[PDB]
Amino acid sequence: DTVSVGNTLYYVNKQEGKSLYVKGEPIINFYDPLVFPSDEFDASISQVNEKI
Amino acid sequence: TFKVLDLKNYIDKQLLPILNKQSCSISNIETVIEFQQKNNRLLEITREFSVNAGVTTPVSTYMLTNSELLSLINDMPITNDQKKLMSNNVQIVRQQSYSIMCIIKEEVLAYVVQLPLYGVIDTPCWKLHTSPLCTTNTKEGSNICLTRTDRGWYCDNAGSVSFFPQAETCKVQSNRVFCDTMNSLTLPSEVNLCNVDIFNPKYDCKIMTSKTDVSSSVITSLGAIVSCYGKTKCTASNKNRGIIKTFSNGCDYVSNKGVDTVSVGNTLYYVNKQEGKSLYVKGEPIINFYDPLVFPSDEFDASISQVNEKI
Amino acid sequence: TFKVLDLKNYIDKQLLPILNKQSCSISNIETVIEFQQKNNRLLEITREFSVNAGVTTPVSTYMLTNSELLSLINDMPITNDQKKLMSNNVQIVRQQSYSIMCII
Amino acid sequence: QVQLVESGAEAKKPGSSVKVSCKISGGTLNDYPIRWVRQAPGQGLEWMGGIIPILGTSYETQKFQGRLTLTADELTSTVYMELRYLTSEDAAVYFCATMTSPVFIDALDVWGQGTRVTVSSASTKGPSVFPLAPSSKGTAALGCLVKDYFPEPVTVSWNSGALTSGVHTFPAVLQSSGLYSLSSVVTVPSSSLGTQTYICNVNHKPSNTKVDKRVEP
Amino acid sequence: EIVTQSPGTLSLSPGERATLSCRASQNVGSNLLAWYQQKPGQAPRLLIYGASNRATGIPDRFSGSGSGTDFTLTISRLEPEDFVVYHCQQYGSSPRTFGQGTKVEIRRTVAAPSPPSDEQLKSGTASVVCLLNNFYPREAKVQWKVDNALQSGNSQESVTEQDSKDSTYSLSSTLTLSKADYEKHKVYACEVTHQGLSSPVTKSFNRGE
Amino acid sequence: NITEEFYQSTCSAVSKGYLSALRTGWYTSVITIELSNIKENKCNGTDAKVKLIKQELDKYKNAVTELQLLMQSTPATN
Amino acid sequence: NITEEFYQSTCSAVSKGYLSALRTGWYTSVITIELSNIKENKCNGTDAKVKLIKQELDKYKNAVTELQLLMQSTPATN
Repeated sequence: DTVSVGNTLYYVNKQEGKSLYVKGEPIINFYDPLVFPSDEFDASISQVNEKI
Repeated sequence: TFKVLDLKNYIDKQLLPILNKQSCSISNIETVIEFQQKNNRLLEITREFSVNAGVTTPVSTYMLTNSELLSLINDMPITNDQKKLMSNNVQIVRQQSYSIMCIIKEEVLAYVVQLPLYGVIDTPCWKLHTSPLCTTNTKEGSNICLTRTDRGWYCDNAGSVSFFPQAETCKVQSNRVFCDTMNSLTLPSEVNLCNVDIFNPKYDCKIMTSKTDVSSSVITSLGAIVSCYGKTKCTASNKNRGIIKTFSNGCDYVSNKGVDTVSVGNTLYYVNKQEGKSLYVKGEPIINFYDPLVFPSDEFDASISQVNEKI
Repeated sequence: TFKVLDLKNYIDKQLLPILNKQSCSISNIETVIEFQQKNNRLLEITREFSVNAGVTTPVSTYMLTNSELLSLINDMPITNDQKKLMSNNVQIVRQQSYSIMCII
Repeated sequence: QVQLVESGAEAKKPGSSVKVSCKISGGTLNDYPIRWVRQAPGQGLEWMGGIIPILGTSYETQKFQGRLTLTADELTSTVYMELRYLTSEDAAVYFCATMTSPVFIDALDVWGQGTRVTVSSASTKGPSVFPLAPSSKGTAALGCLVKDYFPEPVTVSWNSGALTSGVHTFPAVLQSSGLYSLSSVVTVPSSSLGTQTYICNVNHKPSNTKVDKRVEP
Repeated sequence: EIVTQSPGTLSLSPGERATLSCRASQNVGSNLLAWYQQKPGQAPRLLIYGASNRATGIPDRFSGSGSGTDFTLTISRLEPEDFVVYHCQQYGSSPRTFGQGTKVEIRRTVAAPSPPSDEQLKSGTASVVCLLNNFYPREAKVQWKVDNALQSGNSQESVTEQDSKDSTYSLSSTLTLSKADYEKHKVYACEVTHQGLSSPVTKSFNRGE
Repeated sequence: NITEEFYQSTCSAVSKGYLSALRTGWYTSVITIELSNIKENKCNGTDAKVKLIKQELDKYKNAVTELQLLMQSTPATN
Repeated sequence: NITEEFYQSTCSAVSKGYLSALRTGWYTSVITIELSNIKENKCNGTDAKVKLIKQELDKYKNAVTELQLLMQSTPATN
């Protein structure tokens, strides 16, 4: 009924329905930080790959 | 739970005992006016929910009068400190409240009023104002500029700092700041280090970079920040003396004592006349330290370390 | 400075001369309606400031009627060109105005 | 401290109207809706109705709709109830009650002193007094019979005594004739039967009047 | 909605534990059951609200329990001031209904018990009294005897309250008969049962003083 | 009370001396209006007072039915 | 009805099961109020009912003239 992140408390919606967790490795793990473009405000997967 | 209006009692008891032997003509213009007065609150509540799809904010006086709201505050399971705070700032309490329409059945019309709970009270808060910091060259496009992007409200909370970037969602009553934590970011206390030393390594201060040198002003609590660049005419004026200072190119500050008006170009600003003490802290503009040739000049959401890394 | 409503005069002169010898029952449904009409503007102003924390924008007609605003424009220390412009565009003037509650 | 002060005791003839008052001290009428409850002597409590002045509303139970009227007066901080079409089953003690917190809902916290209402069949009417006679013979108890009450249980003292010497608060139960009647017993060692005079007080009905009776075998 | 209490009268020594029951015709909504204490001739005092929560200032010797249909008020050890009447009220539905009440009385050792008039006969009707005194077990005076015959409907009983420092006292029984029946007979005998005694006392009522 | 410091190096200012009141939770209360279920507007009355009462009762009925029609759409903000 | 799937790889979630109602066009209707052209407020009446009628008629006249003064500015949103 409640999620707290730091000093912020959120009430979750109580709507009825079914939820599904789809497991997978975070894609941020695949990126080398040394050559990672870290100020791409309006970018895309291909554009980031091109810059790398 | 509150029963704020009993139309069932007023219609069945008074009114509706009219002996409708083809007549029904039992009436007094007083009870016609009285019924209009009682029925009007229901009509206004229905009007408001019709135009707001059943959810309204702030809670209007038709939805909850001052006496009902104060009584509600008095009986809420909160500290006497919180009761005193909400009672003294009822208008802010209304602004931070929702009215959700639930149900109309069994001769009952019910809506929930969702009131705020101020769990953090009387902790110190401070406001950060930022203005662009360019080089002072007269030519256009021949300047490198930097700006702190962490402007907003900061408040101590549970050993951290709750940071509210959109300061327009925070309401100030004299020395008190009312803020919603749902519009906040939780930061370590070392975020205040960006005010004593922007180059400290314990916290990565947030900045943005640009090559557009444009003149503007920021009105602070007790003064005004003036960013004058190019050939813009920036002046500080007094209501009884006229222009009393002409700003040079760069970033400058003037307190509200003795100054009632700051003009930047064709824009005229009135400074706040709040009482308080101001302090000018001298230092060399950090933009002087950066070589323009290798200066990253389109860093929209960057930091001191990130800019240093790119250099 | 404008005095837009005199509730002191209407309550002390008309109304309140009811000879309260246990009765106070001096009344006419006309003055009941008239008092409601006069008091309603105060109620609406109080309503608006209650939901806006004492600062409102645009300035509503309860805060300043068209005749009062036009009279205010006429006596402002501005050019006749500016008076003509504000009078012809009263709705825009309202939209670019604030009403701040000072003192009672 | 919120408290309720009620009006004095009332005696009314059948078919008339009785109006009982309740004044609140230490609190506002708008802060304290007033509930009206009653109990007949010997019987349990009976919920009559209630008034919520802040809503300007009132309600009564089904047994009292059409006969019970609840009204409020804010300037005198008072609440009035009025019961009409009286019957022998409407003579009782009437209470106004309230509560100090919204958690009680209808658990009544503060109560009035109560008001006794006597549905009569007559008016101020005096009693009759009659002594006893030697019955049979350790100790010996003798009494002074009284009859035909009406103006409420009464007290009167003349030539009476100090503490102890027995207790005299006898029941004063009613009859089928609409007229109460009580007894009394004074007990003493039988020897003093031969030398001591027994002058017993007797209750008289209005309030300020008396009967005395000497018992001689 | 009906809420009946049990038992009618509770006889317990001081310092003992008292258990009073209050049952309901149907389930009480939200367990909204209250207990009041009422002293003789004054307003009731609220003891329990919500069927388990005791009010402000009430000693912790009073407690409430129960749910649905059945509720209970317990006094852990009775004080002398606790021998008064107790009412249960339900307020989970409309109308709010009370109970008949329960009397708690001091229990003690069994008892210690210690003709017609002229003027009245001259005045017409007559009333013969069968009186008693300091006695505990609540049964005083039973039957009359008019010339060795029992009667019903012409006698009235009226008892007192328990004493302060002896917890006793007794009942008055008045037999009412018109002048046509007082002078028609010459004996007014009486039989009492269980007075904490041996035989009915003072049953001689010869017509005359 | 309120004090302010201007940092010339970073072109920024900090105003200190304020006190906090942070909304950390929500308290929900139920506000009710008791309504009357009326169906018989039958009245063979031409009196103007009667017409005014009829108009105000129709307004009440329209408000109640409009709220019910709103209720056939569950509340949600977006 | 409504189902939701969370993708851990991209830190995103999709809530499916909703039905559309998209505003694709505009329909314009003309709403009219018939007004009365009145000029003679002449009345040598001191009756309070007369004064109330005069006040409400002045309100009507002021509303009409204010709407006309609004009309001398053609509609435009910006």
